[PDB]
This record gives sequence, structure tokens and C-alpha cells, in this order.
Amino acid sequence: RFLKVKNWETDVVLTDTLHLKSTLETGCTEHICMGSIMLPVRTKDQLFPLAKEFLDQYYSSIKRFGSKAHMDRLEEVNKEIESTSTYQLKDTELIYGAKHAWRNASRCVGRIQWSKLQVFDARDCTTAHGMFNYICNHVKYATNKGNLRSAITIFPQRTDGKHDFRVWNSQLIRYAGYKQPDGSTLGDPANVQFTEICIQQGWKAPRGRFDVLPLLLQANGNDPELFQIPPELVLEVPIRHPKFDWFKDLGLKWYGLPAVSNMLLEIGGLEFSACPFSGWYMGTEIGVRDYCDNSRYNILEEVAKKMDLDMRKTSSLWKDQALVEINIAVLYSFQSDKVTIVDHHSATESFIKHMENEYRCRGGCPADWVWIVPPMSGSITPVFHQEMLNYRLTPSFEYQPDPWNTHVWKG
Amino acid sequence: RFLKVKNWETDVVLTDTLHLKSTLETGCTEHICMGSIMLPTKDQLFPLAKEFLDQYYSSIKRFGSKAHMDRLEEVNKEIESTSTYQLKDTELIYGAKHAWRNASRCVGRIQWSKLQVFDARDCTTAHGMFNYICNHVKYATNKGNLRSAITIFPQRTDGKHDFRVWNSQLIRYAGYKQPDGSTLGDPANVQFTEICIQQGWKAPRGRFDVLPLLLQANGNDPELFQIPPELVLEVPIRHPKFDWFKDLGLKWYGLPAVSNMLLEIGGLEFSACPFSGWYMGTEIGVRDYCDNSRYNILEEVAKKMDLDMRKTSSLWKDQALVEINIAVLYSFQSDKVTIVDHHSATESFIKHMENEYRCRGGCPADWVWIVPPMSGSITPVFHQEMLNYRLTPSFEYQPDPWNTHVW
Ligand code: HEM
Ligand code: HEM
Ligand SMILES: Cc1cc(N)nc(CCCCCO[C@H]2CNC[C@H]2Cc2cc(C)cc(N)n2)c1
Ligand SMILES: Cc1cc(N)nc(CCCCCO[C@H]2CNC[C@H]2Cc2cc(C)cc(N)n2)c1
Ligand SMILES: C[C@H](O)[C@H](O)[C@H]1CNc2nc(N)[nH]c(=O)c2N1
Ligand SMILES: C[C@H](O)[C@H](O)[C@H]1CNc2nc(N)[nH]c(=O)c2N1
Ligand SMILES: [Zn+2]
Repeated sequence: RFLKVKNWETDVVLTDTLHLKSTLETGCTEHICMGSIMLPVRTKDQLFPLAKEFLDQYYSSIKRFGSKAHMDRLEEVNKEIESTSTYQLKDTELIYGAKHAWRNASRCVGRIQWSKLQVFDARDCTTAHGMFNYICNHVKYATNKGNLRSAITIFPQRTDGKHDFRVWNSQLIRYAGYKQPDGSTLGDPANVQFTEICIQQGWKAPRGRFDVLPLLLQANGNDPELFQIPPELVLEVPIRHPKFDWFKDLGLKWYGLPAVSNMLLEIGGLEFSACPFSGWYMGTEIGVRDYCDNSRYNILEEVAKKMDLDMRKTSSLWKDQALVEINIAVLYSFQSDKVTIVDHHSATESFIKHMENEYRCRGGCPADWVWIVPPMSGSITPVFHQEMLNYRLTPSFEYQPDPWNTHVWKG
Repeated sequence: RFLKVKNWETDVVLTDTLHLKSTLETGCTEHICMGSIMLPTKDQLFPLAKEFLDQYYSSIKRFGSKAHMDRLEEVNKEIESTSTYQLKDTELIYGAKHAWRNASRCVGRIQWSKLQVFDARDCTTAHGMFNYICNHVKYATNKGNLRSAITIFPQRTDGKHDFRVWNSQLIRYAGYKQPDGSTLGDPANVQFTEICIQQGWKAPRGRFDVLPLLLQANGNDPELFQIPPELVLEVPIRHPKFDWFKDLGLKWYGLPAVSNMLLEIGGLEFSACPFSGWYMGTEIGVRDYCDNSRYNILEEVAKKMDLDMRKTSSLWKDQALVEINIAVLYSFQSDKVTIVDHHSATESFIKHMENEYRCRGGCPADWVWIVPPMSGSITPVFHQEMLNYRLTPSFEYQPDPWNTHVW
């Protein structure tokens, strides 16, 4: 079967056939759409079909489908599964798998880059100290003094679900939040709970507005351990504005390396519960969400104050106006310091070209419109006008519960 | 089966049960979500009639009463005998209101119960339709203090006698493609504009010519009527700071009035049912003015602001976008014509969702349409999970009449 998506700005119509390879559920049914819902120990049983699916895909990608090499590898994995209940990936399969999970990530606007990804194989890691060293090297390599390179570090796979490797941080680099006795928050309100766990675990908190959190690392199902990332490895950018000289005196900065550490990578049925990955920022992630969400740094008021906007009625669009300035500042700052960043116009335009290339070469590109459209200036970006189809392909990146809700403490 | 929606800004969780009364299909499956796709007999009719009358009689605290049963009885026998039936005025009014209440793409539904319903079911000609529409326009406009309204022409019969308003909205600006290759006026309406001329409209060939109405009564060929200019309220667009803004010579109309939809009540189909409220500022300033396939004015405005147009990363589009939108709102407010900003509207809609969950057990909402086309994440609806499903009575999209009509 064929499915058409239309672009309402251009009238370009594309045809999707890739959706036929879809497996996991969407959350939707014929009676309900769950498109805006944020969240809508395997037996040998289910495992071999998932392994076979993956290896069939891998072998097709290299033009070796049905070769003796393909067949030998199927047989090898088959035996390993029946014998050990699991199997190990070859390096080439790990690399391919990790690239494809990014390629398949329907909420990611940055996918034009999916084929350039440095994969760090960390499957020999055994301890939290070992995990710390791997993560430092990833941060240093990815940062590359502001000339950001995409990277993923892959720690050993799940075995019985009692021995998981986890990075407790949601991102490698994030700022502490501290709830004060008066109800106000200092630093990032998104990180208060994780901050509290770190304090509990022995972190000495500086208690400022921009304290880089320590890494909290769990190896082999053991209790996690704290480590401070060497400060010299943490690239940061002071935020200033090209025309407003008072913008610097708001005291804002941000880190250059966006690096998601809480997701689960699934490859051929195997589960990698610690797989920190990083790229570079789109300006709005910082300027819109991190700075201007009410539940975050929430700087809209202060910025509009300093701009002396009319703040008494919302229909002055003072918030919208402050919002643009802040985002100019973010892009300006990163550019001036030579730290890789992309604005939401360039990123979305690039994504539309990627998406069309994908339809032509692959027969589709699953995409989640709710996430792909930037959180400011929605309709003046080309993705707003692009119909998208959302479905799940593996290899994939999945949300998993925060580890403090599940971990069984050893003490 | 009982489903939760979470607001990620406030942590408020609501429980949706109303979806279980959902009837129509979404376009989505467990395998593919189509949330972003714009368009995804006697036996059939009695279930539909019954379902409606059951909820009507429930709404008036008289479910399972004799009057309930007597009407179920009466409509029952009227269908078997006539193959259709007629709504009581009370039912028509209740259904029209609920069609709006159920409109999953409408952010303005806090207003749903204040809707003036004009029963035009006695209409028989295009002139009659014209008369009804002028009255609607004048009533709704109300010298700038806008009032919501719908006018309901006769229901579908054998489908060969449909009433239709060929216009997509009651009031829109013409569009003419040029020898120059470019487009004068609104590019959205080029096609409709040519059909008007081909049907006899003498077009003035300007940038903001109010289109004539093209009305189809009783399946006949449609006819042209100019809305009395004095009834079409327009607003000159100026800026509270930039004096030069007026020199762009931008204007918009005060009355948003969708005229191409199909209203379904209790299985009956009302293919001509123009309805109107009042604008959210972004509809004009973000979409009408700045869409690249619309008036597309960003470049000209940015130039007047002398912004750095060298590079996308200076956010000059974004800068000019805000100003343009300030100008729309400012002008409407100055001239005393009802308008709402996206901040106020979305805040109202969060309050409305609350009410609906509490009093009805849910509220169908399409996030892709509800979140404004500018400044999304600084409005509360961005952070609000919504479930989208189809309830009846409803408004439904219908194919442009010219692709259906035989002359
Ligand atoms: C190269 C630069 C990149 C840019 C500009 C980019 C852009 C984005 C943006 C704007 C989002 C939504 C973020 C949000 O609103 O929180 C996103 C989400 C995502 N991206 Fe990309 N990305 C890039 C690299 C990557 C890489 C290297 C991977 C994995 C290998 C990746 C996988 C994802 C996933 C899994 C999500 C969803 C995260 C979640 O559900 O929490 N991204 N990306
Ligand atoms: C009271 C003032 C009103 C406001 C501020 C309002 C707001 C909106 C907005 C912002 C949209 C999205 C339209 C677009 O972006 O093109 C919308 C769509 C819609 N509204 Fe409301 N609305 C109002 C009154 C009404 C009334 C009176 C009805 C019906 C009686 C209604 C039913 C709908 C329907 C059916 C759609 C979707 C139209 C389509 O799919 O093309 N609206 N409205
Ligand atoms: C690799 C990469 C590149 C780039 N430009 N940006 C990123 C950042 C990814 C997102 C990190 C922040 O996401 C947070 C903030 N809101 C949702 C939360 C992540 C999340 C939460 C939930 C509940 C589900 C889900 N799928 N994802 C990562
Ligand atoms: C009553 C009312 C109040 C208010 N504030 N605004 C409105 C205007 C809403 C609709 C006018 C614009 O809709 C056009 C332009 N883009 C989509 C098209 C309507 C449409 C098109 C298609 C293909 C499907 C669909 N459901 N609706 C109406
Ligand atoms: C409720 C809604 O799904 C939620 O707020 C989403 C909307 N779109 C998003 N888009 C991106 N890129 N990131 C997000 O966190 C969200 N949040
Ligand atoms: C493809 C996508 O569904 C389409 O562009 C939508 C997005 N959201 C919208 N939202 C509103 N309110 N009105 C629209 O016309 C659209 N267009
Ligand atoms: Zn869906």
C-alpha cells in the first residue's frame, strides 16, 4: 500500500511505502489520535525474529542479502541465542544500528546528518569509573573546541534486567536546580529532583544559578557513583546581544554540547540502556525552551523590563518581542565564540530536503510534526506546511523510566 | 479505555472518558499516526437520529421520559415514511452549538454556548440565500462588536438539490495571476476569482477586492451577488510605532466566516451553513500576511525596518513577524473591532478544557491546529497534551462545489 503526504506551501506530494516495515505501536487507534501525548528481560522466543529482521536489513544495506556471509551470520546468531539466550553484535552491526536509530528518530529535526556519527563502542566497560572515563572522552571528542562532532557512546547491553548500565543524568551536561524554603528556585527548575539525589549521594553543591551537575553513573546494576566532569572539558558560552549592551548583565550562559543520556537504544532485539549521544544545538532549544519556558529559567519578564516594552496587556506582544531578542542573542553568542549552532530556519529547510531525499531513496521518513515544528515562528518555517507520517522503525531510541524510580539499592 | 492528559507546565492531569462515545474514524492506526494530515439510507439514518435525540434529551434532564420516547417514536415513524426527518428548532439550536463544541481544531470554543442560530431552512432560491447571508453578516458584525452566528440552509435530500455557498469564506479578497507571472491580491483565491469572472463578475483587478458571493440553491447553477460594501467592515493596518507601516497599504476584514463546511446533526446533512466569530490576531498577521503562498509580505516589511537580511540567523523574518502582528492587533483595537491575541485565546482554551473535563469528561482537541503559528511554546496550549477524536454533531470539510457540480 501507498500513503501520500502533501506540502501545502509547494503542492509537492510524496508517497510513503516505508510505513509497511512498521512494527511498534503508535498509541493511536482509528478512534483516537495520541499524536500530542508525550509518552504514548526478553525471551529467546521473541528474540530470534527481531535478530533476523535486523540482520536481513543490515545485509541488504551492504548488498549481501542472501550471501553465504548473511546465512552464516544468521546461523551463528541463532545458535548463540539458543545457547546463551542472547547474542553479541559485530562492530559493523553496532555502527549501522546506532546510525539507523538516529535515522529512524521521528522527533529529530537534525536527521540530514544521520550518516556522520562517531560511534564509541564501550561494551568492554565494567565499572562506573570505567563509564566516567568513556564519557569524558566522548565529551572531549564531541566538543572538539567548539567545532562540534556528533557522537554516541554504547555501554554493555541489558542481560537479565538486574545488571543494567545506566547514566542517571538525563543529559551529560546540565545545570543544578535548588528549591528554596520560600518556594523560589535557583538555577534550572527542571533539574531540582536530580540535583537533590546528587546532594544526597554526597555532591558538594556550589548553589549558584549555573552549576554543571556531576555525572551519576551505574554499571552492571550496582548503585550509581558520582563524578565531576573536568571543568576544562565543559565548553560554555556567555550570552550577549549584538545591539543591547545590557543583555550581558543578565548573567546568562549556556553549555555548547547537547547530549541525551537517558534513552534506550534497541538494535536487533538487544537493549542498550546507557547510550549517551550528542550533536549540536538548534538555537531555539536554548532561547525558546530553556530560557523562556515558565517552568525553566523563565527570563521573559526581566528581558522585556530592560527593553522597556509595554507589559501591561498581553496584546502588546511583549513576550513575543522579548522572545525574538533572546534568540538573536543565543545565536549571536555561539557564532561569535565559534561554537556550532543552527538557527531554526536553516535546520527546518535542511530537514525538508533530507525528508524528500529519504522518500526517494528509502520510500519514507517517519516524522513527528508536533516535535519537528520549532517552538517559535512555527508557520514561517517550511516544516509547518509539511504533512508528515509518524510510525516506528527499529533500530530505535526509546524513552525509559528514570532509574531512581526502579533501582534496587545495594547500600 | 480511561485516558489521561498531562499538562507539562503545570503537572495538571485530566482523565478523558468522553472519547468512548467517539463515533467517526481518525485516519490513525496503531501503526501510523496521521495527526498532521489536513484531510485524513433509511437503515443508516435511524441509529444516527436516535444517538442524537438520546443526548439531546439527556442534556435537558429528560432522558427516558415519555416526551423523549414520544419523539424517538415520531422521528422513527417519519423516517420510515419519508426517508428523512425534520429537526425541531430546539434540536437544531442544540446541534449547531454542539457541532462547534465538538470542533477539535477550534481554539475559541470557550464561546460555544453563545451562538446565534439563524434557521434558514425555509429558503428556496439564491436571492433568498443572499438575503439571509447579508442579515447574518450585519448581525454578526454589529458595528465592530462581533457576535458569533450560524445560518443553516435546507438539509441534503437526494443529494441532487444541495444548497452550497461556493465561497470558502463569506468575505475574502480576489486573486489574479499576472502577465508579469506574479500574483495580484490573495493567491489562495485565484481559482475562485476566475470562476467568478467566468460566471460574469466584473472584477476591478485590485489587491483587496471583496469577492462576490456565489450561491447555489436547491442544486441549481450558482448566481453572483455583491455584499453591500457598507456591510463589509474592513480595518486599515497601521503600527503604533512605525509611521511608515500605513504606506504598505494593508487592510483586512473584521468578520471571519467559514462558509464551505458541512454540518451534520442526527444524521442530517446541512451542506450550506456559513458561520462566523471573531479573529485571533495571528490568523491575519502570521498566516494571511506572511505565508509564502499568501500575501507574503515579510521581505518588504523587513526592508522597511532595515534589518540584516543577509543571513537567516539574524532572525529578521522573526523580527518583522512580531511587528506585523502587533500592527494587526493595534489597528483592530483602535478601530474598536473585536480581535483576540494568541496569548489570551490559548489561555481561554486551557480554562475551557478544564471546564469540559470537569463537566463533560473530556474535550476533543487537535494540537496541530490549536497551537498558534507563532510563539507556540510561550502559550500554555503548547504544553498541554490533547486527545483528538470525532464527536457528532460535527462540522466536516467538503469538496469544493465546482468539482462536484454539473452545469
Ligand atoms: C547534529 C545536530 C542535531 C540537531 C540540530 C538536532 C536537533 C534536535 C531537536 C531540535 C530535537 C527536539 C529537542 C527538544 O525539543 O528537546 C531533537 C530530538 C531528538 N534527537 Fe536530534 N539533533 C541533532 C543530533 C542528534 C543525534 C546525534 C541523535 C542520536 C544519535 C539525535 C536523536 C534525537 C532523539 C532520539 C530525539 C528525541 C529526544 C526525546 O524524545 O527526548 N539527535 N534533535
Ligand atoms: C468566537 C471567536 C472564535 C475564535 C477566536 C475562533 C478561533 C479559531 C481558530 C484560531 C481556528 C483555526 C483556523 C485557522 O487557523 O485557519 C478555528 C478553526 C475552526 N473553528 Fe473556531 N473560532 C471562533 C468562532 C467559531 C465559531 C462560531 C465556529 C462554529 C460555529 C467555529 C468552528 C471552527 C471550525 C469548524 C474550525 C476548523 C475550520 C477548518 O477546519 O477549516 N469557530 N477557529
Ligand atoms: C543529540 C541532540 C541534539 C540536539 N540539538 N538536541 C538534543 C536535546 C534533546 C532533548 C533533551 C530535552 O528533552 C526534555 C525536555 N522535554 C522533554 C524531555 C525529553 C523527553 C521527555 C519525555 C517525557 C519523553 C521523551 N521522549 N523525551 C539532543
Ligand atoms: C468562525 C471562525 C473564527 C475564526 N477566528 N477563524 C475562522 C477561520 C478558519 C478557517 C479559514 C482558513 O482555513 C483555510 C486556510 N487553511 C486551511 C483552510 C481550511 C481548510 C482546508 C482544508 C484542506 C481542510 C480543512 N479542514 N480546512 C473561522
Ligand atoms: C504536550 C506536547 O506534546 C509537548 O508539550 C511537546 C510539544 N512539542 C515538543 N517539541 C519538541 N521539540 N520538544 C518538546 O519537548 C515538545 N513538547
Ligand atoms: C500540514 C499541517 O497539518 C498544516 O500545515 C496545518 C498545521 N497547523 C495548522 N493550524 C491552524 N490553526 N491552521 C492551519 O491551517 C494549519 N495548517
Ligand atoms: Zn494519530
